[PDB]
Amino acid sequence: MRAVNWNKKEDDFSLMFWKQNIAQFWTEEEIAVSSDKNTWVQLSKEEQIAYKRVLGGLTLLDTKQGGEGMPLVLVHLENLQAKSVLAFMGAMEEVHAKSYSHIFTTLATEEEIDEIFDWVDTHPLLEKKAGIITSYYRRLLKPEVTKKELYMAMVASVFLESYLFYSGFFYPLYLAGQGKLTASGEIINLIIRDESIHGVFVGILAQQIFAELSAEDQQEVQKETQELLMELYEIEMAYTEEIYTSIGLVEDVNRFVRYNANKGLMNLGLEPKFEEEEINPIVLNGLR
Amino acid sequence: MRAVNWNKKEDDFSLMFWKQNIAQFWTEEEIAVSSDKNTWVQLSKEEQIAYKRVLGGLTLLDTKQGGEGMPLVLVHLENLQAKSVLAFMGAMEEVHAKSYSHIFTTLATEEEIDEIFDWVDTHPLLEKKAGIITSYYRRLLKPEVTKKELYMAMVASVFLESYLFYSGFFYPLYLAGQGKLTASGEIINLIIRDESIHGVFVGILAQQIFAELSAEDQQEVQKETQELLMELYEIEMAYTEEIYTSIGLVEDVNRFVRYNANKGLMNLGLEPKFEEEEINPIVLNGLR
Ligand SMILES: [Mn+2]
Ligand SMILES: [Mn+2]
Ligand SMILES: [Mn+2]
Ligand SMILES: [Mn+2]
Repeated sequence: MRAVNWNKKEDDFSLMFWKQNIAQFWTEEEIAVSSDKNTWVQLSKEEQIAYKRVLGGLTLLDTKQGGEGMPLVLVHLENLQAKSVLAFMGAMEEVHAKSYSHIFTTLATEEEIDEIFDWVDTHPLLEKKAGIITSYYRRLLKPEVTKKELYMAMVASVFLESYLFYSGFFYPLYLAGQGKLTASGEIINLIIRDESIHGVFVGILAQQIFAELSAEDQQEVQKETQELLMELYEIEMAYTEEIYTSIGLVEDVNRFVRYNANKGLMNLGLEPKFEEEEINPIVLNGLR
Repeated sequence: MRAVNWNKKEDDFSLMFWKQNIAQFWTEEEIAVSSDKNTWVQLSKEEQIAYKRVLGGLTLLDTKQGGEGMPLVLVHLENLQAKSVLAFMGAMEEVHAKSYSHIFTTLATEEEIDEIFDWVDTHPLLEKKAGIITSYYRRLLKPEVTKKELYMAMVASVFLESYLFYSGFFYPLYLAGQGKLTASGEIINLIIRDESIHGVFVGILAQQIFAELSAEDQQEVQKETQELLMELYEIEMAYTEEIYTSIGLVEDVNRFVRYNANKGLMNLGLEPKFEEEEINPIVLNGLR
């Protein structure tokens, strides 16, 4: 049985991603968020509700990526160096999820927080979205998987990392780009710095597997990938309508969703599917 | 679908273990090992071979714990806070495995390193030991597992964390207790600090699951646990004879193995099975 041997490279990229994920290591204790209270209380009721709801959705996605997506993809990898990288990435999803609780503790009462997490658990669109992604992961709960199954789990992972988070990341970035909730915005920026490299790395692994598939299997997973992209898009457009209509930001968020969907596709080596548009300028300042 | 909510405790210990595992975070870049070369050359060929072989064995066990044990146990936990802790522990197993490679790079040529990893992969006792442990993990590759199956995977994990490593940890500690390879000894001590809390934590989870089982299932897994302990003990005694006869340390290592087997049992809430003996005094000096 093989032990991981970093003296003999299994690929040309796992070491650099290992080092970069460690270099980016952080935990929530590093960013105090209490100073956000001064701008939090200046938001309207509708703005506060949107913020809490999107954070709840982000927590759900990170919960599933750390507890299902990364573990079940990594257990089926043959490349032990890449497995190492995915194990660290999965731990960082748990760090991310805990950081959202850290933000909640400053912005809400214990009762309000438990109300948000009940809203998340019972939400039909979040349940549908997370069920679509995790179905690909749970297909891997068997000893022998096909490369089509592993590839599509990696596609689902890239779409979560590079695309599904961004209807939620929009609002902390949009507020931070205006000087509102800037400490929470700093945390979200650390999270995005991690998810960006997560999506790139899993997309590399996916492209490697894709190249080993037969032409027939390649055609099949290309179809599944484009169908999954649009299945998720329909759900995302319903979600943005629900979250952002009250605060007048639906079309801005939809533009941002499409921009990031194109990035997810590019991480998989695929052509963009949505017309190119420039990021919202305030969001861009919030990333600055 | 539920998101992890740290504002509502799911148990009375996962937060403290989360905080402790983060507090203990380290990576190999923090300990330069090159200064060990001066004492490395003072060792004999036989001593160097034993050191490289036991490090190879440790690397194999960490490879399997990070790549199979922690992921497959955590995927089947219902407690999302405990799941978070296990994901971080799994990542640290990959840090540990990489740190052994860092030591190898100082102590051996590239050809010598690849020879050690081939010796690991073909070794019959390491194959048998790792196969026994990972068989329990691989039973979890299905959509739903029984509590008996989960419990026995946790037992296997505690036996790996608290017992199987120690026939290997012995020799770095013994040499460090004599002032030899002290930088590598510092690394091994960081690893041990982590494995100690890994074994305690998984042992708590195991005791919880055990208490949930029917009486018939309890009787079954009690017997299987004691059988497993002694199946592994027989293999460990063969392994220590093989590794340590050349350098005259077999009975010392066997005493240390029994001491740590008792610790694994205690981490599972079980009575010790081996006679009490005090830790070898040289090893004890290597631990401080
Ligand atoms: Mn994340
Ligand atoms: Mn991620
Ligand atoms: Mn370890
Ligand atoms: Mn461990």
